[PDB]
Amino acid sequence: PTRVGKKKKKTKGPDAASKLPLVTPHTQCRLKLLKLERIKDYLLMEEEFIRNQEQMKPLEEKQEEERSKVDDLRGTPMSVGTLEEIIDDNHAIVSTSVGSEHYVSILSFVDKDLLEPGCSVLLNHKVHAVIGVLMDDTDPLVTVMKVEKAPQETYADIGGLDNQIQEIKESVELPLTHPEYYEEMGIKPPKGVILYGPPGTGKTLLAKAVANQTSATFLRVVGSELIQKYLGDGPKLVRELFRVAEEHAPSIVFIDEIDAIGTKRYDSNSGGEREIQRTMLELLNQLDGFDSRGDVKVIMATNRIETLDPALIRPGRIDRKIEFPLPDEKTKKRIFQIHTSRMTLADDVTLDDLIMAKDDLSGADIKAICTEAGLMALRERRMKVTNEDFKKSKENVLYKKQEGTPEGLYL
Amino acid sequence: DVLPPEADSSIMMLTSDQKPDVMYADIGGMDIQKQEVREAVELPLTHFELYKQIGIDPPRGVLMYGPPGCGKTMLAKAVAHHTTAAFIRVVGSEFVQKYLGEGPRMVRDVFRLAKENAPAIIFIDEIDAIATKRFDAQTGADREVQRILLELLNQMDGFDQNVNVKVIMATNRADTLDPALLRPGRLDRKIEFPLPDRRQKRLIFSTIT
Amino acid sequence: GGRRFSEGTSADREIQRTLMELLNQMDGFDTLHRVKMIMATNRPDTLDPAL
Amino acid sequence: PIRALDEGDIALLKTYGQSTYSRQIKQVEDDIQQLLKKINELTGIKESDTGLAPPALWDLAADKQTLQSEQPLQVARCTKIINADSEDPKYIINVKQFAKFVVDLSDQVAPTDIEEGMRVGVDRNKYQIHIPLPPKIDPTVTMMQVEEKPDVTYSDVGGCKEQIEKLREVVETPLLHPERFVNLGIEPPKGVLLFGPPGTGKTLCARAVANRTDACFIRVIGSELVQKYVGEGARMVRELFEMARTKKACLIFFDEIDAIGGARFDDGAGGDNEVQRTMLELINQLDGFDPRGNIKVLMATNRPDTLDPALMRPGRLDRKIEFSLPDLEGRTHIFKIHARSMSVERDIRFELLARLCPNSTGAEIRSVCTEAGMFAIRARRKIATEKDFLEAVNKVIKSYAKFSATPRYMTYN
Amino acid sequence: KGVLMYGPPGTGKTLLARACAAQTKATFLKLAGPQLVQMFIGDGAKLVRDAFALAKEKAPSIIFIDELDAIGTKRFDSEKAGDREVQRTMLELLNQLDGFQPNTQVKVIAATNRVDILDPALLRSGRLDRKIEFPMPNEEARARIMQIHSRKMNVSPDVNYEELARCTDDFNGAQCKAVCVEAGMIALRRGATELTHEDYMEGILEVQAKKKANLQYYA
Amino acid sequence: TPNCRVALRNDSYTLHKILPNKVDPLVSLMMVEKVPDSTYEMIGGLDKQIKEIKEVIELPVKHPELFEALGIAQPKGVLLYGPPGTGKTLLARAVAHHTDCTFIRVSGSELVQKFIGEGARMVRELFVMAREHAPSIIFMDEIDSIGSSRLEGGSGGDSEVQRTMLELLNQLDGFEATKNIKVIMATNRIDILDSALLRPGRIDRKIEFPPPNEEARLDILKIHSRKMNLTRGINLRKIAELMPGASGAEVKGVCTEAGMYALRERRVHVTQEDFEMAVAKVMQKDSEKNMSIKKLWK
Ligand SMILES: Nc1ncnc2c1ncn2[C@@H]1O[C@H](COP(=O)(O)OP(=O)(O)OP(=O)(O)O)[C@@H](O)[C@H]1O
Ligand SMILES: Nc1ncnc2c1ncn2[C@@H]1O[C@H](COP(=O)(O)OP(=O)(O)OP(=O)(O)O)[C@@H](O)[C@H]1O
Ligand SMILES: Nc1ncnc2c1ncn2[C@@H]1O[C@H](COP(=O)(O)OP(=O)(O)OP(=O)(O)O)[C@@H](O)[C@H]1O
Ligand SMILES: Nc1ncnc2c1ncn2[C@@H]1O[C@H](COP(=O)(O)OP(=O)(O)OP(=O)(O)O)[C@@H](O)[C@H]1O
Ligand SMILES: Nc1ncnc2c1ncn2[C@@H]1O[C@H](COP(=O)(O)OP(=O)(O)O)[C@@H](O)[C@H]1O
Ligand SMILES: [Mg+2]
Ligand SMILES: [Mg+2]
Ligand SMILES: [Mg+2]
Ligand SMILES: [Mg+2]
Ligand SMILES: [Mg+2]
Repeated sequence: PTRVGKKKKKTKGPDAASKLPLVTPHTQCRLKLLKLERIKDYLLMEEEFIRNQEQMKPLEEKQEEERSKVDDLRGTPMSVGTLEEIIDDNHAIVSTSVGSEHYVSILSFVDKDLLEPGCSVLLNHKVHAVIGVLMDDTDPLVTVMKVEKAPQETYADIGGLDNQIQEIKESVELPLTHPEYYEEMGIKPPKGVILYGPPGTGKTLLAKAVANQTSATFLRVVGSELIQKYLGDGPKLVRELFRVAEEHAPSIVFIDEIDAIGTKRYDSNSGGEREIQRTMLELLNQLDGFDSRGDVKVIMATNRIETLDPALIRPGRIDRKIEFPLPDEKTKKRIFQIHTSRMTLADDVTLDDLIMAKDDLSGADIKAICTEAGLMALRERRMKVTNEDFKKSKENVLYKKQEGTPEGLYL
Repeated sequence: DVLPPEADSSIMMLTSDQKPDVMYADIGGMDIQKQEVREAVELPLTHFELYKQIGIDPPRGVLMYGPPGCGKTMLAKAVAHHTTAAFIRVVGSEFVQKYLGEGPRMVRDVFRLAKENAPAIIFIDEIDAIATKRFDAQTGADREVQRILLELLNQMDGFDQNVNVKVIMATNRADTLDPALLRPGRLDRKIEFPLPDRRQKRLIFSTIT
Repeated sequence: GGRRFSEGTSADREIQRTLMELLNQMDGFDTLHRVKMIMATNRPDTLDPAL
Repeated sequence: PIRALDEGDIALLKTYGQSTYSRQIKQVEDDIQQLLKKINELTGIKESDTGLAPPALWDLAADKQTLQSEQPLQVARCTKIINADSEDPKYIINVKQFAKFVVDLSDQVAPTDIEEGMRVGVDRNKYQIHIPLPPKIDPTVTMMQVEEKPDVTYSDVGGCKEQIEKLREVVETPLLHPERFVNLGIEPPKGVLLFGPPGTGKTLCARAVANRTDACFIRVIGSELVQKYVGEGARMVRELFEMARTKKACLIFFDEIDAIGGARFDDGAGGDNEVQRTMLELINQLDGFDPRGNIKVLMATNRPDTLDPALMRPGRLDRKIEFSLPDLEGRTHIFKIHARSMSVERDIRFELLARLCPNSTGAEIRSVCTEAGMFAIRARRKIATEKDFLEAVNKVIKSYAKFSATPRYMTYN
Repeated sequence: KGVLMYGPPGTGKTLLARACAAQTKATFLKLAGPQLVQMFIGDGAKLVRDAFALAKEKAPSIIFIDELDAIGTKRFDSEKAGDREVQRTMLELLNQLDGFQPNTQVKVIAATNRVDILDPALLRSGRLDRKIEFPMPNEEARARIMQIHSRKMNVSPDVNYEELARCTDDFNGAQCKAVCVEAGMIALRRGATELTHEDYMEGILEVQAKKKANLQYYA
Repeated sequence: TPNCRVALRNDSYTLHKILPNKVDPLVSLMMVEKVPDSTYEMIGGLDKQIKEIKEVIELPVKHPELFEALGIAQPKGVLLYGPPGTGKTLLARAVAHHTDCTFIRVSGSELVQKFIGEGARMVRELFVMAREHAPSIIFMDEIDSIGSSRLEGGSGGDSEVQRTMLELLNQLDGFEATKNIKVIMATNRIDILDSALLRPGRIDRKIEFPPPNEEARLDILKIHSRKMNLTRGINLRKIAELMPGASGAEVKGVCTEAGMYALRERRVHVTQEDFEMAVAKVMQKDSEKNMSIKKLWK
């Protein structure tokens, strides 16, 4: 036919967080007292309406006799089996966990249209008969990596990176919201994105802000997560990872710290090195190998980039390489402005004192300065924060990086 | 019912035929040194009340060093006779092996077997093998060499771990090894061995003949 | 199994962890009833000076 | 001399500054997050409904027939038969997991069709043969017989006029003209390896011959050969090289055979042992006794240096087709492939673009064609200009290939 | 009763054993290396011993084993099974081979490509003992083999195989066969009816996958 | 709970009871049951170092609403460094005696064991077990092991040391930020641990331990000579001036060896002469011989 199987009958489950991200006074004002009490009004009413929903149900028929005997027809300890072959005379063959294979029948109310050798089924003990078929069959290691919560704030949280914010939006958000531009030129959007640069720059923030403002689902992978010891358990989890992402929504996958997943693919003398190297060679195959990909985007991030496998850096797999350099004397002002949002700031301070005088330090340095200067106010019994806090804080944070590089040869 | 346990996997416990094979007066004329080792091991094991009479906290470890053949291991064998301890002797060579991670776990396998047991003596035979950091290893398989010391320090003077564990080591020239080992509180005793001198050639010729 | 060189790769005290304990514990020092050992080999590169 | 905490001074802090709305705004946020929870367990609508048919058809079965198919129906098992003896059953039967029994035939069997090595339905109590079975087919080779056309024509593999010419000789020409090889007295090669830089077009030539094959074609997932159990991966090799002999002239495509074995060593006494057993089983069903006949093997790799010389021998892999970079005439043909289906200015030239990509692959050329349209969406256009492509070359290549030679260039003009 | 072949892996180890199965009628029994490895416990020693008891039932039967280094490895200690059934399949081979006296008629042939995997002290006396190494073809043995496989084609009679051995060096027997196959198809490109010395020279460069341009140094 | 054990009846496979104490066969080493350890006041002369640890550990646990009103994030990273024998491990045990909280002891070398992948993932299983005891303090012993440096590939450096290190680099700074869990790391060799966990998103407090002053060597000497019984006519300040830059931990070695001189005399009385002989015994030198090395390098 034209529309065979109507594409797996499957919906998508997106997140349930971000109930109301509008707390925009951002201070102790009565608006935020008024706004949150409105949220209290709707959720209490949603509680009381569903409380009335399970209350005022005088309908009892309980199966109209059909499913009730069926729930007694099946055994109460329902077991789990595995199909091997299909003998379609309502008497098929199965396989247990040990491999005990049984010429079982099909005790009914199961359509013989979604059962394939490999699909796990539901069995009995007294007669081992097929009662149902087990669905979704996910190994509970990939369901841990399914994010349900939008962790932090939106793009207005980070302190000015707008040239590279517009880059990642071209490949993730804009093709999903408005794919009318691309059909006018027939150009598929890019798939793979590398985030690379010095540490403490904003790599982990840029993934969390995308996972906040999105519509598809989200998957996180922490580095050495797909590494096991059973010599085939490594590459098998990678297949189920992209299988779940393909079966669900047109979603994106974030795999972080891929410097522990690739280094130039050399051959050597250790035997545990190869099951490392083999799992990382079939990720190459699932990504841009045989026929198709689907609508799955991959975002990858390291600190060092030159120690990677050149088979992963090539286009077709990753089409964007994004540098995150250390900041300037201009967008650094936006870093100090945002991290001093909700703190009592005395009018003696100048933000441009510490910016212009010293020209070396990351964005994660600036958050440590704002927290340390706040600790100095309680250290000398204060609420407001003056310049003398930042004089001691800019010292105490920066004394963790060594003295220098060479003497006055150059001039 | 609970059976009597065994803790029986990696047994080096020289106990009850055969630990001794030697008496205490067999060694010829190490009289400064027979008196010194006895103060740190044999004396606090029996007359523990003398240290509590002053508040001394008797010393933990002893480092012996000298030329190869001045009667070092014989002194360790002589303690094993006239003690009532669980003597454990370990060569310092079977944990510098391959299979990354097995080395530092064999250090844990000794002390978990020791601290579960009686007042015991842990005699590491030679650490004129790995005993010295003295550089940051920017190589491979040398930080595995370096980290066995780090595991040795963590279960020597890490937490309290106090009750009745004693460590004896024996080497050649001791200037090579780590200064982190040589702080007191970890390696309180330093004993040097001369070869003989005169009056000690007489004592060994007397006792052997 | 293979060859035995000096102290580089696995051409190490794997003999001498056993070997110095044999002449301690098999016979002689730790012994039973004047059993006699007869050493016989044609390779060795590394040996004990105390042997 | 710095200490500033004492329990009385704690009570200074949390009363100074907004004593009115501090807890008044806080516990509203606290109990609503409690109320986020208390809605969720009050819903409880998980509903993992599966197995059930539409409840309008099984009504006839689950009236009495389901109860009629509990006690008279059997939970019989399937087994295998070793042999038989004369004048009697004397049937010797194994399970390969359970024990080996010696049992009797039942009444419902014909004693002729109890041939050796046959799967048979066996009772649970007295273990009598009841129903013989059709033979077992391997379940995972059926999963990897492709049965599907990927749509790549040979007109998309431009820049490779001679590498296709070598590959046309081995695969396509004996399957359509098996005459001129015999009528001159030669034999075609049966194994072709593909090697070279990544992104050069290895997968394209394999994807395009799956289009125009008119034959059995088998993709093989490489890491299915590596298993958890000992000897299991070697058994998967055998079932692949048996069914290929059944039908005539089936194609087998391996891919990234670097993973399934590259070198045979043993110095630390161990390592990739089980991988070697699967890899050496592949060798003995490739050459040895019982030559295979009409089975063609294609392999492709990115790292051809680290492969076993047991596979480098001709007779197993006979033709070494390598892929290189297209010089200029290749690339000018590649730009006309990847940019014909996009809204461009109808007057631009492509030979100027093929200059500025000196050491580039077919993947890098397509990335320039996709990026140039992305600059048109940065502005508000619907057709690509010449400077759209010129900025795209600097974005793809010059942003990563050189940074010292472009500003400080004055050694070369 | 023990003959072992070894050498570089292109010399004709399997090619020699097929001819001995061809001309002799003495109940040839082929056996591969990784066939003895099975999944469940103790199945390989069943498969080792039953075939040897089968080959004892026939008097003249002789046994060939290919890739003995697939199991003939330096045995190492472990704690998670793994190899701790292979030695039970290995020692069963060692116990059976010393199980019978070396008389008639169950001579055993083995062949590996690398010697340094095998257990040398485990053979050593009355086990697999006779060393039959297969060196690379010297000069005329290359020119002989290239004449053997070129028996079935239209060769124009101005081709000296000694002139081919001048330029062909460090090849095994199979690469000498590969020159003979590729030269037939180069003449098929231009539709030539017979071969020439130039046709082999291009077939030589195709084996190690070379090609030539105008290199503008050479006038 | 998902991934939770239950009691299952063998009668009809009916559920019986939720079983707590989830699968974890390797918390024998972690969360030490008993703490009859040392006290808080016998540290003796590190008061600048001690009060900073109150600011990062006690203050966020006892009073979290201060950081709410002040409007900053709360710190969670502590690094302790210095020469050996300068009170690095007492301060772990002094906090653990008074924490009123869960204390998880991890030495820095058992994250290796022997098989790849399982030598890493228990670190991920370590910190997720700290979510059970929702306030917690986890301590590191001697990170001159894993946590050193991302070296090159090849058959050099080590991958698996880095494979474990990246998980430590990420369970406290990944997609999910943890709360009410604080880490303390203590080691020497400051410049050779890696510059990705030294960034101030990870470790907020770096605290030195210099060798003590002459006023500070006196106070250390008073703590360990407390139960020691001195006669009269004895000056500890003169003995404290006999240590030109002692470690502080070797003040005990003076205190033990001086009392040892009375033990061999069958005496309990300890004079000032017993200490002055014990100063020359404990304090030694490298004794660089032959002088040619010195004068090649004048
Ligand atoms: N541009 C920025 N604007 C605002 N905050 C920033 C910025 N860059 C970094 N930060 C601060 O840095 C922290 C995030 O760390 P970041 O995302 O840089 O980790 P990372 O890049 O993954 O580091 P590593 O590579 O070492 O893992 C946040 O707490 C945030 O406050
Ligand atoms: N000669 C070519 N002509 C046209 N397009 C090409 C050519 N070579 C590569 N491409 C384009 O590059 C993309 C990636 O190529 P492909 O992945 O097939 O290279 P590969 O050599 O198979 O990579 P790998 O070696 O990693 O398997 C293809 O989708 C194709 O569109
Ligand atoms: N001396 C020879 N005479 C004729 N043909 C040969 C000779 N040596 C090799 N060949 C050809 O080369 C091929 C290789 O021989 P064979 O199949 O025995 O491989 P092999 O050397 O046993 O490989 P391995 O040792 O790796 O199993 C044979 O098919 C044969 O046609
Ligand atoms: N200021 C001090 N006051 C009292 N005792 C101290 C002091 N400093 C060190 N010590 C003594 O040092 C020993 C503890 O060692 P410490 O806590 O310094 O570990 P460390 O030596 O820093 O660790 P490492 O050996 O790895 O350097 C204890 O015996 C303790 O009594
Ligand atoms: N002072 C001594 N008195 C008695 N026997 C000694 C003395 N010194 C050495 N020996 C003998 O010499 C041998 C030296 O053994 P050992 O102590 O292992 O050497 P090392 O001193 O290198 O450890 C001992 O077996 C011992 O019998
Ligand atoms: Mg990061
Ligand atoms: Mg000795
Ligand atoms: Mg490819
Ligand atoms: Mg062969
Ligand atoms: Mg310490």
